[PDB]
Amino acid sequence: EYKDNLLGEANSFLEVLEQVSHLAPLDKPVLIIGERGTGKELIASRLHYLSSRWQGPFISLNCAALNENLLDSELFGHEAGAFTGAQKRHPGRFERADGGTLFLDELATAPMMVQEKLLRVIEYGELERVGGSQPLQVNVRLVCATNADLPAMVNEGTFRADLLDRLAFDVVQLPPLRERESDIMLMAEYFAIQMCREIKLPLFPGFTERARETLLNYRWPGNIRELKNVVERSVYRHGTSDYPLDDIIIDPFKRR
Amino acid sequence: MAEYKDNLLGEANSFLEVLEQVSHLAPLDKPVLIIGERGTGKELIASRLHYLSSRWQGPFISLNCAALNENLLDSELFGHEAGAFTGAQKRHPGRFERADGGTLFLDELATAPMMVQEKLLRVIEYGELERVGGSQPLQVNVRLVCATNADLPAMVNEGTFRADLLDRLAFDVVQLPPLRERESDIMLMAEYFAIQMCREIKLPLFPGFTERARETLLNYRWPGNIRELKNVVERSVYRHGTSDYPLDDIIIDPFKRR
Amino acid sequence: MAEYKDNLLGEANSFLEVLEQVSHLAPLDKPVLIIGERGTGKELIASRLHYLSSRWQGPFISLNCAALNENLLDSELFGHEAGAFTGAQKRHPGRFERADGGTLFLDELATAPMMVQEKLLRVIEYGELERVGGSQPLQVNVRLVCATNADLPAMVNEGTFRADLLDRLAFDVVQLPPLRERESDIMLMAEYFAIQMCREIKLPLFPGFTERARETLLNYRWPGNIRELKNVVERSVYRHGTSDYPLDDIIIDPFKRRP
Amino acid sequence: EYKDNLLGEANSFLEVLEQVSHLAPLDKPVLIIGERGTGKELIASRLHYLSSRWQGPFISLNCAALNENLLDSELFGHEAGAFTGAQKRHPGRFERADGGTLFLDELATAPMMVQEKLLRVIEYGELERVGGSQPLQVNVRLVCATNADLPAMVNEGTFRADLLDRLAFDVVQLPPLRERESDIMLMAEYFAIQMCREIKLPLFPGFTERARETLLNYRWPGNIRELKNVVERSVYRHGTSDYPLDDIIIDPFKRR
Amino acid sequence: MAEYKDNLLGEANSFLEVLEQVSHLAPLDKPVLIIGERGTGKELIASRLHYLSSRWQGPFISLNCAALNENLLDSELFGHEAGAFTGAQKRHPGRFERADGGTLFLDELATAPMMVQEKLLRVIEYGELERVGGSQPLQVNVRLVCATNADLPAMVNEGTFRADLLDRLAFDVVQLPPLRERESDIMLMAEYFAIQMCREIKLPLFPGFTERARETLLNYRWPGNIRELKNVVERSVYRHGTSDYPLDDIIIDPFKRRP
Amino acid sequence: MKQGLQLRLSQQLAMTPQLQQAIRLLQLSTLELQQELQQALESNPLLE
Amino acid sequence: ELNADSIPRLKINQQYAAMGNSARNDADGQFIRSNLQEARWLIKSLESRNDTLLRVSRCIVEQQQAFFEQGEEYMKPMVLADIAQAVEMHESTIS
Ligand SMILES: Nc1ncnc2c1ncn2[C@@H]1O[C@H](COP(=O)(O)OP(=O)(O)O)[C@@H](O)[C@H]1O
Ligand SMILES: Nc1ncnc2c1ncn2[C@@H]1O[C@H](COP(=O)(O)OP(=O)(O)O)[C@@H](O)[C@H]1O
Ligand SMILES: Nc1ncnc2c1ncn2[C@@H]1O[C@H](COP(=O)(O)OP(=O)(O)O)[C@@H](O)[C@H]1O
Ligand SMILES: Nc1ncnc2c1ncn2[C@@H]1O[C@H](COP(=O)(O)OP(=O)(O)O)[C@@H](O)[C@H]1O
Ligand SMILES: [Mg+2]
Ligand SMILES: [Mg+2]
Ligand SMILES: [Mg+2]
Ligand SMILES: [Mg+2]
Repeated sequence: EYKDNLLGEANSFLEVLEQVSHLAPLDKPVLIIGERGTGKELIASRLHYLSSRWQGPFISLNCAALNENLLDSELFGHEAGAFTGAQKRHPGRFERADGGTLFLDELATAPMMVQEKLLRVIEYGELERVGGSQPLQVNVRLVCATNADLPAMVNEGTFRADLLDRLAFDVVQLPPLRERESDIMLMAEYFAIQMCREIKLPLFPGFTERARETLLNYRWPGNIRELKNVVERSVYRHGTSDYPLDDIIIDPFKRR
Repeated sequence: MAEYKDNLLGEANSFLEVLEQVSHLAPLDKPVLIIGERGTGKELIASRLHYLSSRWQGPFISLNCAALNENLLDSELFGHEAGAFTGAQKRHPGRFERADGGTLFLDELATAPMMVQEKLLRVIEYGELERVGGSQPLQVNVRLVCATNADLPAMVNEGTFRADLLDRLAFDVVQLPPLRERESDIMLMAEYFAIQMCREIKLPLFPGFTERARETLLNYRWPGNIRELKNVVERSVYRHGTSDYPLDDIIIDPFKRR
Repeated sequence: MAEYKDNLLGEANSFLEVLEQVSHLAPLDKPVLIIGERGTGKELIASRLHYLSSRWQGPFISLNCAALNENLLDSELFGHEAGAFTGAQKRHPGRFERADGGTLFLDELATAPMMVQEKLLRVIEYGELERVGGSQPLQVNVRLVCATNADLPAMVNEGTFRADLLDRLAFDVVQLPPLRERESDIMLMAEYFAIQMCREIKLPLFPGFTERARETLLNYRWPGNIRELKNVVERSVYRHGTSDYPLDDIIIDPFKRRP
Repeated sequence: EYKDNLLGEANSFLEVLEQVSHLAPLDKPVLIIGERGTGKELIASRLHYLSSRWQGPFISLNCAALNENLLDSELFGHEAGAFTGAQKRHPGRFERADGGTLFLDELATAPMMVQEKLLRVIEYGELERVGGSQPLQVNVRLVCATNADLPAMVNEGTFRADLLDRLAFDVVQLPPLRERESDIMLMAEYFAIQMCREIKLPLFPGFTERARETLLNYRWPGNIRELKNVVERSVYRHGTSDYPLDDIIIDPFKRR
Repeated sequence: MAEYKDNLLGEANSFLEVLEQVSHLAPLDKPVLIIGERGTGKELIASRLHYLSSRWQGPFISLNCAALNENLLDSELFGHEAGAFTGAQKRHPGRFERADGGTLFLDELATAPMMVQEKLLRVIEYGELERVGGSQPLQVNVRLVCATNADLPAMVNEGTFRADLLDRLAFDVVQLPPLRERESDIMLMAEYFAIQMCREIKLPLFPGFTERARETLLNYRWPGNIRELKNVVERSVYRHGTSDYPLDDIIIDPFKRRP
Repeated sequence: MKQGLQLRLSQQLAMTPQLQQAIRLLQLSTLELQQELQQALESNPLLE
Repeated sequence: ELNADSIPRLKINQQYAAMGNSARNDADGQFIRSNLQEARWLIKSLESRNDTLLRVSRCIVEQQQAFFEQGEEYMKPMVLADIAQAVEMHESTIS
């Protein structure tokens, strides 16, 4: 299940995990909310780990990253569409994800036409394919993920309010890890052990009171990886298992 | 494990420390960042790092993070399968796909566009990707590294740089010692430049450097000198053009009519 | 690698020293920058350098900066493979690729785009093929030449040009002598222009210039230098008509509301 | 009668319905100004049903989302070589608009040139061509829907004054969401019943005094969407007919 | 050359004399300019003029300076040849090319870009032009029609308009009579609007307008001269409901609440 | 949109192939076309 | 004007046309329908060819009018692409 890797921020994070697990048997579309650079993929990990999803193939797409003028047509079915003769071409991930999990990542930065097409696909069921003249709704688990406040975008008109409200029935948020400092020491120890294993170090030398105080003082806007990234960088820089670490540098730009 | 060593010419008691740190970092395959200015230069530092890793056997392709075709950027990174698009009949391997098991140096990431930033996004963490022709995605291990000359923290503060991408990348940052900060191997670098240039000009021999010229160089601010110092050396040599008389005067800036 | 004497010769000791430096740099392969006014013969200097270059058979590329379409300007700069984009069928040879092993004298280098500036900097930085759709880079042993009629340090101070690019641009600066710096060569150029005009217009001979004409030439400042001289002489010849008597006055302003 | 969904029990709602029924036979342009949601599109659809041409389709679907060029292109469709070279010839919104009535949602956001073109089409009766080399004539009714003060823009001169005058053959003001007082409970009961039908719950567990008090204190800025969305969210949260409804879910964006 | 009275009304005012004068100009094919505020039947006047000539058999078209896409407007004026732009499926005939030998109406001349002004003045009744991507020029015949609600002499003095364009245009100026001052024709126009409404409303009969409505209309400034008049007539007819007795109320401001 | 001449995008196939009947029609055969028509009319009993 | 006498003309068998629906045999009806479809396609192709030939002739006469006025001695040069431009079909159809 690989859930123990995430290890949760706290029992409150474990409570959200329990709620998500209760929701896992449901294959209805879902909305994922979480801070940028905060383990949002691991949220999709449990949804994929759902037993119904465990049977099918999980497909997750970065909506912001996925962008091309032809790709606008490529996302469309065309499973029989042959304008250049390539009928066998499929909707892509849209066709591939059939029978398994589907996930839209960074959906905020997407063309509005693509959003409407997905919203149209979401509304009712697939029919009247572009080439096949008969699209078919596939019982494939799907969910959406975003970071910013799309409500502000819709207020500015950037967010499709129809899809947003439509997806506003299965929204789950990820609280900032900066709030949960308890698991911070645990995750830091896990990262230290993993680095010691990777760099063939004798063991993790551990932290210090100065190091713990600095970790507390750090704002840590990125926590899932950026905190771990700083941990790994400090482990590499230290190169000394003689003593536990007491000086951790976060801002690489900070000379000396 | 072998090292061609290229051309170091660095003994500033801090360039050596930076090189040692890189050597410690050389085994690492995580994404890297370089604070390399023009007057800092040192694009070859990335090449030295690439040669250092065992991926020296692998492809050492460096990505020119600018001058990218806006129309075909997606295919540029990814490439196309045999079906490809209407325009293409064959299979486009793709530059990112062309790199595998080796170093990928993003050169002047600052010049990249916001759309380019989005394209690079999720191309690092995910690794798996499909060709323009479309196929099952595949992730290929390859060393990651990038460089720029400005303060990307400001660009993030400016918001121009995609902060998520920069934060995700750059497991470590390389800071180039300033040429003003160096201030030690000036004479040695000048001698090396003269030795290299004499053959190019088929010159008789090095006339040597006078104390007045050395004092001028010391007083010279020389804010940018990574290649500017060598270029000024070449210009002064061409101006003097006399192997008989030792060098004493150098054109400080090709701006004053004098 | 030839003599190829050029009649457009600057009769000035400053121009003589400029020619000497140009000859010294003619064997040199490092790119250099030419400084001078507009219409100041900079194209002639570039042609002289190209002829005097060791690569006599080497290509001479015009390298007009502002000529870029900017819609696909880099493609022209970078060339392409056969089919590199939609509707492509032949391997497009890049401007540098077309001029590979030759010489490119960046024309209108002052007027260029920032994206053009970045592309040029990338090309200068140990240039490789990297063609559109290209699967492998290359190298080109083509020298580079730079020229503009603007204060490049001032432009950089304005941020108009990349500081590295300018640093990557020139190993030396070729400052053209000012027309005001030039002196007394005006008579020779005027005589040459008179001969050319007499030949072209099928006139009998050169009537010549009077002392009033010489004094006016002394007083007149030609902002366009030779081009200014060429135009003023052309106007004076056209208005001269008959060659019965030598010229004494020349039309100072080709655009003057007077009369 | 299409079940009279979202019936306005308010006396002003009945008066507006009577006026519309009087106006529904009239085949003249109509403009609507009101609050967010409020089923204004539903009112237009009911009037279209109230119209004699019940058979005739009413595409409507003119929310202000596309860019200035994009919105006109949607209005003007696409053609061969259109938009300085277009691959596909799109019939566009205008083609679907011909015949039955159409509704213009948030019509104020459009450029004044588009407004002039639309008014001329209304004035001339001949459809405007994207290509422009072929004549076009269309006969259909139209419905206008904005939210701001058209006279304010006219004083500002933003909108075409003649277009505003011709369009406002009969303005349709709307009462506020805060204007309605007693219909809140009726709409809540209707939503609970419709959800129990949809969510297959045995019955609506009923509300409590805390729920009624919160609803009374609720701003409910969204006249239609906010109430329905909040009801759906609360029903999904509870999912049981055993306990009468007492907990209130206010902010979908709420955290912790 | 038929009568085609169509929408001919309001002859009590000097608009009848204006039409009589315009009748002479109808055979003319020189530049035509119309003056008058919005809602003054200016399009109706232009249509009457175009239909007046038997050249109404020729292609009579109208155009207003609505920018839409500026490039698109430029192409429509010029005419896109096949393949001129990327993706151009076929040659797009120009808007001017669509109507040759027939009248052309130009509107929103005040709301015309200065660049658009220059583009139009390029063929300032020159009669010949070139298409977008056109190999050779083409010459066509059409009588242009101009109209605006703004003071062109003022904008020219302001410099907003193109003075050369103003000279090239407006061989004749048609000033719209003030319908706000056309009180006598107001009653006849009201009668015509009532007749049209009875044709449309399909009620039993028109009850009448009494005199309070007429007095209110006299008090009304009627900013919309001909357009708002009919609209207010329709609105008042609708609000009156029953037609048992002549209606005396006036539907002045629909923006204002009915009560 | 905008006016431009970028050279990289997707497209479709050219004119659909195998129009043998149209190809024969385009070529002019004069009396040979008449003879072919006579043969076809012999084949087709519903033509006169 | 094309030679009307030389212009081919085909007629549909009205008696055969009036016997398709009345047929009680599926095979006979299918054969009649196939023959009718083939005849309609052939007639459409012939009419299209005649119309294209007439249009090409009109375009050429427009071009030839300049040539005829200029005479044989001063005949203007003509290109296949130039004529294909005067028409809407591909130059292959013109050839
Ligand atoms: N506790 C953990 N165990 C394993 N992997 C983790 C843990 N926390 C973070 N990660 C990894 O760090 C990466 C950071 O991803 P992130 O940037 O948070 O995703 P997103 O941008 O969607 O929020 C994730 O891909 C995840 O695999
Ligand atoms: N140890 C060295 N030996 C020889 N040359 C060096 C050494 N270090 C730096 N340089 C010179 O400094 C210059 C810096 O150029 P480059 O690194 O390309 O600039 P940038 O990285 O700012 O684009 C190089 O051309 C290189 O020749
Ligand atoms: N030394 C010279 N003697 C005579 N004529 C000259 C000389 N130098 C330049 N000219 C003339 O002056 C003109 C200057 O044009 P150009 O070379 O374009 O100057 P720039 O490149 O500075 O604008 C040339 O066309 C050339 O004919
Ligand atoms: N003399 C007339 N008789 C009948 N109808 C008229 C007369 N003059 C103007 N009209 C009508 O008044 C309407 C409003 O005119 P107007 O808004 O000025 O049109 P435009 O603004 O397009 O010129 C026109 O549609 C025209 O048909
Ligand atoms: Mg993420
Ligand atoms: Mg470099
Ligand atoms: Mg020049
Ligand atoms: Mg008008």
